[PDB]
Amino acid sequence: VDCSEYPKPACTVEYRPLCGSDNKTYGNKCNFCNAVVESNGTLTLSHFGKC
Amino acid sequence: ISGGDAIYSSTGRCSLGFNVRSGSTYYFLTAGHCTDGATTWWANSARTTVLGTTSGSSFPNNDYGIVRYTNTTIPKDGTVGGQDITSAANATVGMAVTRRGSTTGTHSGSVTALNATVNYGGGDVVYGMIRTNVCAEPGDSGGPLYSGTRAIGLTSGGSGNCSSGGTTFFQPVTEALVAYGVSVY
Repeated sequence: VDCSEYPKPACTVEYRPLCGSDNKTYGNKCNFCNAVVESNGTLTLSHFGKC
Repeated sequence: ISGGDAIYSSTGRCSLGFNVRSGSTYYFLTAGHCTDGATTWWANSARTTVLGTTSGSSFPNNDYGIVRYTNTTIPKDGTVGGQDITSAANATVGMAVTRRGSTTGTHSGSVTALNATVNYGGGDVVYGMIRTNVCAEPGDSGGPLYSGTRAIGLTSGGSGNCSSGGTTFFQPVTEALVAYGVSVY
């Protein structure tokens, strides 16, 4: 997953989970990448699927 | 199974929009971004209960898709959860609406604007969307937006969340019904 094309003003809301380094399950890549940007690049991907 | 219930494809999970029909052939509507690249749909995460197969998909530009039921025994309720749906209508600014999705359940709000353009990026732009102050989260895609017994739209996307509040855009259901020549029941 690459978040260079972010942030985005909106995300579709399908469920394909990713697990962030904050131990939070992100609903999809768009949600995850917007969070990475919001954290100013501190949040990273732990693994694919639920945490 | 009814509007708002979970539906699984080979890729992920979305929500059933509305159960519709054409003559004696039953289908269900959902988001186009969910039907895009999906063939078979199941009712459970174990993928043991088949629902049907994708018959149409329109995304981006629009955001709707239709799935033909192949499961002959599963109940196909013309409702959203327990809420009966009897007709479809056009959204209007200030209209009180309700959304049901497989992740967040039922949430209400109002229509704040019409004919909105939403850019999901990478060339995925959708037009003519209904803007609302209703929240939605991953898994809610394709779920119904209704107003009483009236079908209004299908959940497409937005920002924010149900805890802090958000903005969600919906595809007008009337356009989907017309494109496929189906009706709610």
